[PDB]
Amino acid sequence: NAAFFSANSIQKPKVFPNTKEGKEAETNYKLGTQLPYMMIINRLAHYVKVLQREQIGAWKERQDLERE
Amino acid sequence: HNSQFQAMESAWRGLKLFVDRTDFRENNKVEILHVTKDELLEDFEFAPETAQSGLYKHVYSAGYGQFGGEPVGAIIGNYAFTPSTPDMKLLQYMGALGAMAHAPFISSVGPEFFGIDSFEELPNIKDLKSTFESPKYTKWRSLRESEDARYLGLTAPRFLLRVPYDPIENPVKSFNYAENVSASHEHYLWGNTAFAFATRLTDSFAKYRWCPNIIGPQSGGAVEDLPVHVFESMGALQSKIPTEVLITDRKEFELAEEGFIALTMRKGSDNAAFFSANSIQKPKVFPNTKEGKEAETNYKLGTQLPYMMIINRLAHYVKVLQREQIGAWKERQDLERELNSWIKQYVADQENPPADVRSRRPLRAARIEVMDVEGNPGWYQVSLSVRPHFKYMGANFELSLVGRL
Amino acid sequence: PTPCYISIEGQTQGLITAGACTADSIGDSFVEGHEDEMLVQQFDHVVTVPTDPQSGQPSGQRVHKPFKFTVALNKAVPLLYNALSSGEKLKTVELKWYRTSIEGKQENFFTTKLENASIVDIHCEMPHCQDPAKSDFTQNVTVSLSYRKITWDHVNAGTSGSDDWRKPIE
Amino acid sequence: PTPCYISIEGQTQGLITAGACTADSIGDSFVEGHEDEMLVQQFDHVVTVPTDPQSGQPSGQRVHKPFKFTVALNKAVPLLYNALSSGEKLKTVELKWYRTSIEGKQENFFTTKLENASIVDIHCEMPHCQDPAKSDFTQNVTVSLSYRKITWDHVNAGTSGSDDWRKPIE
Amino acid sequence: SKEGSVAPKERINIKYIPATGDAQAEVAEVELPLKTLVVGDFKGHAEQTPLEERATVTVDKNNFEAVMRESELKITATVKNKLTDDENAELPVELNFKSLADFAPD
Repeated sequence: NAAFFSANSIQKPKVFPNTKEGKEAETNYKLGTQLPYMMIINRLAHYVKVLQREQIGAWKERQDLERE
Repeated sequence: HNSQFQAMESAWRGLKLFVDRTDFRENNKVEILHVTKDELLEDFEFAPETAQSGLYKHVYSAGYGQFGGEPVGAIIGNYAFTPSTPDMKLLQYMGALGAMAHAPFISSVGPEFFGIDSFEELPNIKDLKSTFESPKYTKWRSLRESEDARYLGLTAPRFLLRVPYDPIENPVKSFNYAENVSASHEHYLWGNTAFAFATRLTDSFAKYRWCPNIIGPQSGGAVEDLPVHVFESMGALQSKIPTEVLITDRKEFELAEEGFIALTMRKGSDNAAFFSANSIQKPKVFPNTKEGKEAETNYKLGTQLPYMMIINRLAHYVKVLQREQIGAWKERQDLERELNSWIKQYVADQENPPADVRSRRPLRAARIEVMDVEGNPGWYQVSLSVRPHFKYMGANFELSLVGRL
Repeated sequence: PTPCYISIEGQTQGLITAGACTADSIGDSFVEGHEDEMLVQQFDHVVTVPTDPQSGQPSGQRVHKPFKFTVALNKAVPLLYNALSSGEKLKTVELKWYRTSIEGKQENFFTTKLENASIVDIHCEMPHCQDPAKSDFTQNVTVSLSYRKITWDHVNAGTSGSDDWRKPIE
Repeated sequence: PTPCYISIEGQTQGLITAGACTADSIGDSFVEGHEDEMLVQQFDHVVTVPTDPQSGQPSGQRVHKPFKFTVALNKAVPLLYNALSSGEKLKTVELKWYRTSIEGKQENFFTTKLENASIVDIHCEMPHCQDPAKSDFTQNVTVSLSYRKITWDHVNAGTSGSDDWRKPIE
Repeated sequence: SKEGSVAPKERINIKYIPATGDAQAEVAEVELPLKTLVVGDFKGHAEQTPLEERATVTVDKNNFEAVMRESELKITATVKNKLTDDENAELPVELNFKSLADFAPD
């Protein structure tokens, strides 16, 4: 048997300055690099590309776009 | 055992007894100021007013009188007070400093204050009330009557710091040191009890986040873990008393009426106790009217000093809390509400709450009456009128037999 | 009467009512500032003491009959059906009784906090849709709470009662 | 009917209702002169005697079913939830029935005092906030009282009844 | 520092660029610690600087060994010589204290 322990991509967590938003966005940018989390939003780029491809030509609204 | 070494060892190892006991994780800090006692009166002679002194800078303005700075709870005086003019002029200038920064100055009187010149003859005094009504103490009995003397407590005899070393009990590394302590009890490292009384100001704050709890042998006025030194007496095996005299109960009550925070020692062990933390202010006798018999009991509560420390905190919180608000959009009705909804988390208006509700909420009732200032509108003379709970002191227990019942 | 507010915190489910007054929970009837607190409509709570006849003395310790607070269907209701069906204790429940003061502002005059408090039962109902007398109602989810320790607390007068099974009075 | 007034004095908690009609307890509905007395809305009290069938004689001593008086949430309610949950007896409870006399002044025509009286149960409820039929109500805290000795006393006609477990009639 | 994207079109063009974030800086009413000022003679002389310029040092259990070292408590005194057969002999010492164990006779 074998095991993986961390699927981190090659991207480096960029050090952001020590502000309130900088200490926040550093933890926000850290979640991008790790790559199990890309694969739960790559699927949210493959489903949503397909799902909003069928809709072209419909009778929709902005309020209907928010709801679908 | 040298006068330069031991006086600079007790003044510094006694600080370690104040650092080791107080829990700094439970929101406590302590500032350390190097003065000398002769320099400090000169520094009050330095400025024309106490509000421009150099000690006023470190007590008031660097602490309490500062945006965001932590305010000063109490001033430990590591001093030995005489009743002379260079020590009643200092306390007159420390009562006025303590009434500006809302922090009582705790220090101690010396052996020569009582006029004995050697301390272990204190229980031999058969009438201590008549000693204080001597013309040597005219600058003492006028200090006591003063209004700003409320912020001045003067503490206990003294207390022991270091057990003398022994090659069996407390050895030293690669040496056998038997510290031959002679019949002179000045060779023991006797500390200053302003350290030990402020231990109970802070160990009461580390538990309940207030400080009225300083006068109990089982309720927070018990100086525990004193050093003891079991030596051989004339035949028997006794212990050196960790305070230099055994204060009786009548001697301590006579010190309590005359404005002293005495430390009776639990005879035969390593414990001690405070019983009454009365400041040096005298309860002024008011005439026998309806209001005079009332206000005498009202003015008596000011002098006692656990009750100052539950309103000194109501001068340190409220100074900080109404400093952030400057520049807001408020009203008089909004000023009444931001204070009434604030202090009623400290008020438990209840006849018998549990023992934790009494000390987390040390007040009992609080009245706030916000008024205006005409001429320049928007200046608010509010009158916060707090009221404390009442502790346990004295009874009578008049025994008899009935025979049938 | 003015509605109260309850903030429930579970053992394992964290803050249960975190978000039970957003726009996703109850539509447009949510309140800003009370984002972590449900909106409690009705209330009911009994605390009995068994006393013997032909005397007045309490013949036994108190018996806590449950809380009964009513909220609408929202986000926290599926979370409260796991505290129920698995017996999960809730670390705290802080009811807050509001009232309209003299100056014109809402204030809690009375809070009944609560220590470890399982849910006894939850009575989800909906009134009859044909009936026009009950047209203004939406739903009724009456969540009960047995509880270890309860602390009443009147805020504007500072009094505070307390009961605890853990620490009865000596 | 006119509301009554109750002054409760506990064993250890002193005068419980001392301040239960200030401006901090119940807002602007407090009454001057009744600063130590709650404002009692509803009342209910049964005193049974077990009688045998096929006769008329009382087959046993009286059985006091409890007081049920209703006050709003105020200062004394957290104090009454420690007389309840710890079984503390109350030294006295002096209900005072008011009525409007001929000259136009309130007067107590009837007082039912009470000796050592524990609290059996307290039923705190609040009506439904959606419901417009119960909009005038605020809260309902129905405090019960079992009791050792009760003394009815009509004031304007001087009659006085009394019951006591301590001293039954010889 | 450029996300790889596609040519824009009537089809939809999903790209991933992480956002700045919303903090909404949280309130925290910190309380006042009971600060005491221990005043008194802590060294073996009288310092020539006036009082309004010297500083107060904060001591807790972790930094008490560093406050004692930087004070430079240098106690220089003349004590009695009991190392020989002379009663009327004196012997000055020179002391440098940096830790609490420097009070010990070792």
